[PDB]
Amino acid sequence: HYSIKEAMLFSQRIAQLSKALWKSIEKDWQRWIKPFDLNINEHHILWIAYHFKGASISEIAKFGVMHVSTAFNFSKKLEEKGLLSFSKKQDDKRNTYIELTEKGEEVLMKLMETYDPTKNAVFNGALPLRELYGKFPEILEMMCIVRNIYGDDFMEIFERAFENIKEDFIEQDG
Amino acid sequence: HYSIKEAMLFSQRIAQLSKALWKSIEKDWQRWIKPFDLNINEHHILWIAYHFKGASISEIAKFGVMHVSTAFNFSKKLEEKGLLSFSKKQDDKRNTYIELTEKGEEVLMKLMETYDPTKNAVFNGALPLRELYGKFPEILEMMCIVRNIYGDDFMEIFERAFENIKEDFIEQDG
Amino acid sequence: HYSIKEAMLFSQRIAQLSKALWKSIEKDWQRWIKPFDLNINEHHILWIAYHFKGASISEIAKFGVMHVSTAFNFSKKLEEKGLLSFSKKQDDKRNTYIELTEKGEEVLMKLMETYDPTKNAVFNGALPLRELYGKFPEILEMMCIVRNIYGDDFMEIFERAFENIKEDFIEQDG
Amino acid sequence: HYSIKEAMLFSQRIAQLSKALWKSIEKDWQRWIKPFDLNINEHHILWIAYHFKGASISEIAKFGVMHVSTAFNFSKKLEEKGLLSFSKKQDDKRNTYIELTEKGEEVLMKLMETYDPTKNAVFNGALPLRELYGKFPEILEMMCIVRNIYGDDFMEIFERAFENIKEDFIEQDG
Repeated sequence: HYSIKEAMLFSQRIAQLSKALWKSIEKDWQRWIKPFDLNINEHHILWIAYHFKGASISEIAKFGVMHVSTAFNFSKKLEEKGLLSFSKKQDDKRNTYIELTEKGEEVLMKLMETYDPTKNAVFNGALPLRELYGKFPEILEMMCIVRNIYGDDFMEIFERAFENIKEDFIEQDG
Repeated sequence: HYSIKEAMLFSQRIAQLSKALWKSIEKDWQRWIKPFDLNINEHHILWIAYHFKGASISEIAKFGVMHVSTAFNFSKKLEEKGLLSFSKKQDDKRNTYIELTEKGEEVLMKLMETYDPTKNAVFNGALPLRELYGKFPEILEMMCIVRNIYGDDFMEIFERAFENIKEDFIEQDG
Repeated sequence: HYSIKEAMLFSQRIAQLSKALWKSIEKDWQRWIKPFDLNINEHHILWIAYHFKGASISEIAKFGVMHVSTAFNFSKKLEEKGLLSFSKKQDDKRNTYIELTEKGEEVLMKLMETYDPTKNAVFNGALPLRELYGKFPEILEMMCIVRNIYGDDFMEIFERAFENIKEDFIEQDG
Repeated sequence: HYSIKEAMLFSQRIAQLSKALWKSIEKDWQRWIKPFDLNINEHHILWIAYHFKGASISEIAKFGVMHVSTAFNFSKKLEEKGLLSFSKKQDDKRNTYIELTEKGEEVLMKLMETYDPTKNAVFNGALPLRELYGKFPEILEMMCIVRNIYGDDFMEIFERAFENIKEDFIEQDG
């Protein structure tokens, strides 16, 4: 009931649009986090550690869209800075668990003190759509596919990010 | 008139959603193109060469969301396969121009003969939204930001991709 | 799992938005059809008769969002003009069926010769959203609810309207 | 730059969709308000009176999508019930102003005690889209046209309706 043509059209559409979105976010994300000598995957774990305090590196991998192997290496380089701590559970656990540090939290805070959304590209690009809608675009069409792929357990990172950001101290002036 | 809080919420929203979209497309794109020993940026140039027959590597970079330096190296490794050809313009041109080859076109065709949209993730993930809308999601909210960033000249790749795909031979059976 | 508050908010939202949409379409629809001394429900039947050539007044009621009683009276006043014809089926049929006339078709055509979308309000109001999307808004969110209510058989009027309009003679110049 | 064909397609699309939306809301709105012997335009004024305490009948007409003449007659039949009160301003005012009564407020409250969103059609029809989006559809595409027509001053009724509904007593149990 579905044409291969309309499929290829869809795929070429979203593949070009997704690469434009990640590559532009990469540039603004890296410039924001490079003054602390970190990469986007390491920072992802540092924010995942704030939003979920104690999580297996396997969960860090799922929420981080990383390989388990990849998340291990960056988490270990993060402990070796003191920005993160490691824990092992009782009984019999193969899993290795992860928490943040006061040095790690403070690094996130001084990054928050330097958050200029003006410099970020997608922010300015979404200012037109915000003025017509009254609020930032909620891109529900995209959000539906991602849940329908990664799972509802993956999507819960948005909820906990929002609620923790809602109860947040000293973002900037005021 | 805009809260820094609603900005951070937006940024964390789209940054998590964009990374999920590119990483899942990467895996399905690479598996599709790896039987020919190519990467996603090289294939991008091979499709850009079909949709725009003669283009500067600088335009290949803009449409490809690549650095000019990066597009040069992959285009040169593509000529050294015979999948692509190079040209230089008259008068005085610093620019180096690019065309496809019959070997390069045929490689795209045998990849088209192996296009199973079932294996691609975002395809199956968009089947729910297609049934409710009658047709594949057009994600216009995203498409507006990207144009408002990369430029209308960048966006013309979708038009020429659609029209060339509409006039396409032997995708699969029928 | 659902708040009565978010329900009331939704209802007050769509009830105010729907009344604004119908009342503004009423004014532009009536001004367009009043030079022929017809109402919006009568014209609806005249277009339903073009898109579905022979239909029961009960189907005219479903597609017309009219009562069966209401559709009868207007269809009868339409036959008594010669803009429409009536038929009765074989065997044993309670139903009364309906077709268009050459006088009725020509009335639709001279209305088509007078279609100025500039005067229609929603047209100009949708010009902003069309420029950002490249094409007229497809309001899929609304279209999903209506199908989920009236039925898929009701929705088929859009398909046959589009395809018949695609194969249409002398709309205006060219 | 715009086809008359794509215009007619758009108009037939939204005209059929808007009539389906108003007619279905009419039936559920009237059944909800008929036990108090009121019509949808009268109830509209009674809610406009709650959301804007003292407003000219001309503003009631704009927010109510009514004629000034029509809003006068229903407001006068509302005062003659004691559900509403009238006032005249100082200096020199042609305008006649309007406020609610305790009898009028209590009528709205006992209607709120009888609000079953299950019986309302569009509510159940929007339950599918809510489950995929996590929240009720916000139909921003429609909301943009209406603002681009009726004006931003008209749209402020949604803001004051939301904020007043957010600070509301005894909707139902809890």
